Amino acid sequence: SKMNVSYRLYIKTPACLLPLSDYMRAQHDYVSPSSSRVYIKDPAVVYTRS
Amino acid sequence: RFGFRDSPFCTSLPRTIMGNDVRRISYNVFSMMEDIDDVISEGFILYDAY
Repeated sequence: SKMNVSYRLYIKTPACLLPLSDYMRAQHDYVSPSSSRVYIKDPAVVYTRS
Repeated sequence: RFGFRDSPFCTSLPRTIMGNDVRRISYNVFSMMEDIDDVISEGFILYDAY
């Protein structure tokens, strides 16, 4: 590395990478709605009896 | 006069029953009623129809 390599290229550290010691920064929360909910597939009919 | 058992005929529909005027509901209003179970407990007169 010290002898044979001539030129080197540097970029800012990508935010994708995360050290193993910082694993708790990857903990995230997702909310799934209740399973008791029922979703309606039928239209609403409008009527009157005068 | 005719000696009928539980005669369904009256000389004229009562103006008052037990000291209070009988409720009168038109047929169109009665058709759209969703609280009919409470109304029929007291009794009413259906009109505005043939």
